[PDB]
Amino acid sequence: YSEYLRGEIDSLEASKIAESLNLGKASLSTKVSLQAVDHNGESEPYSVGNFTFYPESGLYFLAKGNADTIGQLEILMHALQYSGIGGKRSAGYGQFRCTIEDSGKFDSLLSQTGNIAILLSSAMASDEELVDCLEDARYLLKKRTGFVQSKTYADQLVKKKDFYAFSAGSTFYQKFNGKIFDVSDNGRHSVYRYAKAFWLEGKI
Amino acid sequence: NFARKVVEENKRVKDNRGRQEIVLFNGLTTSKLRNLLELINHVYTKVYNSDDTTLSEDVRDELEYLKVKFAYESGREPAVRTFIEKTYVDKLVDVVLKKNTKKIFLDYCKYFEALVAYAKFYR
Amino acid sequence: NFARKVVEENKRVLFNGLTTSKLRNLLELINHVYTKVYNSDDTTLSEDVRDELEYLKVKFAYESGREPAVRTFIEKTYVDKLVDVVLKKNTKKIFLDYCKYFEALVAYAKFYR
Amino acid sequence: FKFELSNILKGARISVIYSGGDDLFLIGAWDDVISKALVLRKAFTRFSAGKLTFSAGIGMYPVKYPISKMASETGVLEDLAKRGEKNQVALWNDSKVFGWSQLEEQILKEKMIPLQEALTNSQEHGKSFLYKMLELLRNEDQINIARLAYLLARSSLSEELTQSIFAWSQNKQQKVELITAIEYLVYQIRE
Amino acid sequence: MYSKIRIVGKIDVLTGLHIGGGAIASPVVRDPYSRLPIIPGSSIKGKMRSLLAKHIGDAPEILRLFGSSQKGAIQSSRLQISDAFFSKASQEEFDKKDLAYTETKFENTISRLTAVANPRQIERVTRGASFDFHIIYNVENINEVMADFENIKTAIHLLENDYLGGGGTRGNGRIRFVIDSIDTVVGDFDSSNLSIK
Amino acid sequence: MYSKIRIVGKIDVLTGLHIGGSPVVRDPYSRLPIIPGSSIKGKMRSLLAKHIGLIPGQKMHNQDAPEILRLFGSSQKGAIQSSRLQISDAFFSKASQEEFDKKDLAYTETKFENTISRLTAVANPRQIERVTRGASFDFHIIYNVENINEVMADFENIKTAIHLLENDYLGGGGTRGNGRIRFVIDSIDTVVGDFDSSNLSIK
Amino acid sequence: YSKIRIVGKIDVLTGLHIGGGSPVVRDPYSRLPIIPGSSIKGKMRSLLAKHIQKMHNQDAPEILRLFGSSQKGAIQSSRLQISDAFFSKASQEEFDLAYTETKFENTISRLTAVANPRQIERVTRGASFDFHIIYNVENINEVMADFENIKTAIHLLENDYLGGGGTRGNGRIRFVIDSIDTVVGDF
RNA sequence: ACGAGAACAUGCGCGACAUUCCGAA
Ligand SMILES: [Mg+2]
Repeated sequence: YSEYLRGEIDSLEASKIAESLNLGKASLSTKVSLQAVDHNGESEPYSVGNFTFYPESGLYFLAKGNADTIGQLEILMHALQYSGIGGKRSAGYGQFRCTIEDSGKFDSLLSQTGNIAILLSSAMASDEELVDCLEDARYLLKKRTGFVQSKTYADQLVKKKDFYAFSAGSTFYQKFNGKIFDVSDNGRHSVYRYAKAFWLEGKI
Repeated sequence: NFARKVVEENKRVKDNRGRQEIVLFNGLTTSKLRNLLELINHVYTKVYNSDDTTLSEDVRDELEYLKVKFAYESGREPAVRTFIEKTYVDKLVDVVLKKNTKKIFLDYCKYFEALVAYAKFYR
Repeated sequence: NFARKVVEENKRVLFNGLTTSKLRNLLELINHVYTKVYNSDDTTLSEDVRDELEYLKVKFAYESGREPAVRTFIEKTYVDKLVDVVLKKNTKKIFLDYCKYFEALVAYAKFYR
Repeated sequence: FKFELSNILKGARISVIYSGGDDLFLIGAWDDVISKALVLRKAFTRFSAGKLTFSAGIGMYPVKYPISKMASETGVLEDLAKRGEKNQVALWNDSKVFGWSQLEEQILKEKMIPLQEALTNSQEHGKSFLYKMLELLRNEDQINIARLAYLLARSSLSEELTQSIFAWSQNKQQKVELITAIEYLVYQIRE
Repeated sequence: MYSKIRIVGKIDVLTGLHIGGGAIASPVVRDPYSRLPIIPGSSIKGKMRSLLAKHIGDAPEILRLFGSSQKGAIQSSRLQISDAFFSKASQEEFDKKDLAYTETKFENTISRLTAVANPRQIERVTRGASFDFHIIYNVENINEVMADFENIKTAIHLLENDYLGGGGTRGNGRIRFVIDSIDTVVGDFDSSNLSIK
Repeated sequence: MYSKIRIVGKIDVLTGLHIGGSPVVRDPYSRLPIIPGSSIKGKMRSLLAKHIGLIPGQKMHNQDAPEILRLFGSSQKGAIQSSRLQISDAFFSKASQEEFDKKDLAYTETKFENTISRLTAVANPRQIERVTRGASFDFHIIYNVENINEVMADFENIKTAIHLLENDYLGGGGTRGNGRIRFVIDSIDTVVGDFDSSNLSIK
Repeated sequence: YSKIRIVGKIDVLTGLHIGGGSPVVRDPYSRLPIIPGSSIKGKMRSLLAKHIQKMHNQDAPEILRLFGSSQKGAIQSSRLQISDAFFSKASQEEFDLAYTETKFENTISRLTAVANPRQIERVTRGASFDFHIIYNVENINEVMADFENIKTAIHLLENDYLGGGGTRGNGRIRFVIDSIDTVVGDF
């Protein structure tokens, strides 16, 4: 990482890094719906795009907070192992097992000071911080969309308000503290969109 | 099986008038042994048809006739007598009679077939 | 492999005039004993399987005596000595390896025809 | 790009989604697509006097397949072809990244044509026998090489062709070409 | 409070199982990485839902079990049935005996007019194979756990007397369930008395 | 209240059975000869369609009589009828395996035939693999009770099919003496549901 | 569509010989000699065709109607199904005398008059095989005629041999029909 | 409050049709 920030990674080295990732294989499973057949109809095929990880690959992330928050996140992650993350969790996807530990390898980088800040999460600041945090910035706006997954938000399923967030990897010379925005449109409950900023300082 | 050594001992080579005949004994003709071979063939086909775990009394009577034929063939030619002496077929038919079982008779028939097969192969 | 080498060496007519009709009896006996071993789940060959392998050896000798092409096949391919080796080691893996060797032998012999 | 592609693709079941800059997007019949990709490579070699090379990705998808998935997977194949010498064509998956001359000659003009001509005589066109060849080729066992030799013996086709197929399966970087030719022939004779 | 029961076990292939999904004639669905036969969780979920709908007869219980997207009565799916992967013990057993994981079945179709047999090749999972299946039951309500589990027992019985994929009226897809364990992984609910099959 | 009726029993071979896969179909796991359920279902459906009546100029199996479509299933668009009969693969029974292990049978045989030309009188030889006569197979059938009032009648049809199958073959060339079989039903019980199947019988 | 069953006996008048791959054809289960249904069907078809081509599927229309035809575009189902004739249990008890006997033929050459002896295994005379035949009524009107043809074939098979070398005294048989009943249908 | 929720890659389909282990002594 640091070598990349100092500019000591060549184009061939960048290609080697890109091809050295061994996450897994993305495939598209074709399924069918036979519910209309019993009503004098036809089968309705559809597609689910899945991604299977290699045996020693997976997805990690970093959590920051006090002891109570860390413990509550331990319980939440323990339940999330069996709830699943992603799409068709009830149709056989997203099941995982998680381990929570300390990260010295990452505490070496998170204690580093520098002249630039790098976003580690999809974040956005309020207006007051956005006034002064956008100078000399190099970012990427992502359109966060989707439907509200809730059994009590409304009668039928509806979408939430369109959101725009800075991408992970965006570099700012001012570190802005994001927040948890509301993308609910007059629903029973407030739908939350987390856009707080986890920062990694570095030298360019 | 252990018939390999018996057939090896029983195997000889004949030469005459520039012709080399690889035959175990001078009188060990395929038909002379084949008479008793076909008697045993009838015996074991009857055993196969009966499909009984014990040696039948009628098979025992044909077998006694087989022993009579063994003595007959020993008298007929000294070569067959020496072959029977080397192989001790009489002891095997005796055990087949005594323990009175299909498996023992099948093992003895397989051993005798092994003897004749090794004799043919060494020819 | 070894089967390829021996079949190529005996190729000119293979194994002094060997055909599948000559071998069919030995093939049937071998695959019968192979299926009997396959049904059982044991690392060691059972007693009846050992007796059947002895019968297979004597059938090899009988077929060598009957035909010259079969005789030279047996002599060049070491099949009888391999049967003796399988009997001595008494391991199912060795028997399966011998069966695979025989099958490869037959396959190559058919291939060069 | 904007004028000569229409002339090159003449008489083919192909629609040009875009052609400009240095990129090109074509959608048509799969066999027409591969044939016209080879023709385009030859015409581009002729146009640039050999000073410019292009890489390509060719995907084969059913009708009603998601168009976004089509584009993304073909772009993944193209980016796979843009590695190292980056003068290659990816074919239907990541394991079939060939050269242009390797695909035109060593796969189609050398392996697929003789096998197609031999198997046209077969009553069933050789679909089942090609399936058995694919099954035997996918595995990597020496005894399975013996099974392949037996199958070639029982194929009832030209002996020199059986020897050629056995040699091709023996050699690596020629077994992949053999598998690609077998799959192309299987796709050609199907419903 | 909130509970989740983990039901792990094995699906044993009684007769060759074909779930549709190089060039293979009617190939089975496979794991993209290991290229191992799998039983998609959607297949099991749909088959059990159809069997339970036939038994009861959507009905409310089906909506509690397999979830509903119906307007107004949005029901969460209590059953999360994961994909059944080729068992490791079955993998070792098939590596021994030199047995492939999948077999090719040849079938005919005799025409009703010309009496001409059209051949057809399919692929099945060999009868000796076993699949590790994993199911999570979510206790959104504690009072219906017994009813939900008796419905699951009925569905499992019907499935064991039915097929799982492909054309099972022609002797395909027969399977058996062996329940290795039923243990509450989340919450305080006591699943010791609960049982399936 | 769904009902499934389980009919288990034995198919006893009477003349050498050859279902091609000239080898026969074998279960890959046990390497024993097998009777695919597709073969049994197709033969039963064909015999029942011929006996009940075949529409002239018929081209598809979906044009069979309504009883045949009710029993063995129909796939016509709109009128999709689910098959009530599910015929499973008949596996080589363990009792027959024990009986064949005694006397040392190989579960199978090779039968030698030849074809004699009308003019040249040349007998071209051939070999076909068959299942030995003494062999037996475990047959398992599941009947789906969808309509109560049509259960008994449906079973009658099944009985007729069996009565046609016992007088017919099952696979290979049975006009030349192959595939002749007999059905002996061990039990007919309602495996699923509250249906009363005590009076039902198919032989 | 009615299935009519013809069940009866084939009693050999001479040495019955079917050359199973000189051994004779035997059922592996019972180790008794059998007469394959393919042999009987082929003999009757050949005799009836002679009484009434390269492809062997042309024949005469009655032959294809009775014994079946694989003609391209004219595939005709076989109304005659000839099953394997198994050794009768009554004949087996009568023999219980080996079921099969070996016959020796010197086979002397012409020019050199050198004998080349051979052994052929043939079922002893007086042995009986229970035979079973199925006739399917595809058309009600033709059945009579079909049976007439069948009778003719049977007559020919009684005047001819069955398997082995019949010009030297092998395969001669006799047919004793026990019953002809409509097992399936209302015919 | 996971571009999410519900959705069986499934229904129909005989590896089958014609074939003397025969001529010769
Ligand atoms: Mg570009």
